[PDB]
Amino acid sequence: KVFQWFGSNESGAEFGSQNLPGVEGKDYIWPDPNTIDTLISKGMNIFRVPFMMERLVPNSMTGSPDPNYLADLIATVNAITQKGAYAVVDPHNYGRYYNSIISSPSDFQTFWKTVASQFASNPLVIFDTNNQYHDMDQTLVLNLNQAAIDGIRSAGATSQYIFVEGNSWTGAWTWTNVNDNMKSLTDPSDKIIYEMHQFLDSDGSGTSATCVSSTIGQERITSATQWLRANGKKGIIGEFAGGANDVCETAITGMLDYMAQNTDVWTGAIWWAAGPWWGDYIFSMEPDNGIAYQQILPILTPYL
Ligand SMILES: OC[C@H]1O[C@@H](O[C@H]2[C@H](O)[C@@H](O)[C@H](O[C@H]3[C@H](O)[C@@H](O)[C@H](O[C@H]4[C@H](O)[C@@H](O)[C@H](O[C@H]5[C@H](O)[C@@H](O)[C@H](O)O[C@@H]5CO)O[C@@H]4CO)O[C@@H]3CO)O[C@@H]2CO)[C@H](O)[C@@H](O)[C@@H]1O
Repeated sequence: KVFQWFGSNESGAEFGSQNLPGVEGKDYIWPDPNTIDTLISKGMNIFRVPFMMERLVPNSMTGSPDPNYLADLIATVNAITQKGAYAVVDPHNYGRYYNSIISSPSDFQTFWKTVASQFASNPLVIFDTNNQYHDMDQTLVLNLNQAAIDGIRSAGATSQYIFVEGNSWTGAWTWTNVNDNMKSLTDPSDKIIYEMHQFLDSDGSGTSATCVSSTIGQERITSATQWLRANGKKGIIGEFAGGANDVCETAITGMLDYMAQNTDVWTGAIWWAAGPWWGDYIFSMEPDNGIAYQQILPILTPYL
């Protein structure tokens, strides 16, 4: 394979986020192991699983898990790792809990000890401290990532990689402008990976199928690449997408071709997104009829 990791997000458990706790099968749904198997057979080896902190550990993040939501997270993780692929456990929470900024590193560390304890023996689990920190204090983002690492390792989960995320929605293109302080994170296992996201539409929000230009992806990750190299760090693109059109196709392959010549720092890339409730979503990687599964996956072949 070209990269250490190449795969897809498996979205759904974080859906309908305005309904807390919400109802499984009505507001949210978990990934389908059968279609995960199909993506595994195509050569993908990493699957990132968004979920809501409030659904896994309700009311207070220092409390006990919700049995039913945890049982389905466990089932999803095991469905991925039993085959030999990596499962990224992603509290898809934007640095916020019940829509308030998480300002207690100690509370966050307890949450992460609770979560890591469920997976501590599984070396194919990857812990992702939180999805897309944004519009919050830059020192707090550093300290939350460090508290997560401390909680994870305190649970005896020492074999696993930890994906840390930065401010500005962990964007690659904005990384050096705001996230330099993230270089000081420490891990006794030395398995920190800096997870950045990069979309290709004009404002980088990943909501339009139109890409700025055929080179916009490779352009948007060059300064992040040099930041990783200058600081002796490793990175991954944890979310990326583009529409099913010629300009985006070229932007996607140009970005991945650049990463492929910079694997001293880039460990790989994760598409946004697959999952069973995307329907006609412009970026759906869900077999067998998602638009990206049909029209984008053929151009990802050389990286599988
Ligand atoms: O039996 C069917 C069942 O359906 C229930 O209703 C479903 C409905 O069928 C679905 O269409 C709907 O799906 C929406 C989700 O609720 C919503 O959470 C999801 O949000 C997406 C968003 O569309 C997408 O843009 C977003 O990308 C953000 C990422 O999170 C960022 O990381 C990245 O930067 O890019 C974008 C930036 O915006 O992701 C979120 C998900 O994280 O959109 C779905 C529509 O595409 O779900 C309904 C349930 O909530 C019905 O209620 C039941 O009765 C019925 O049984």
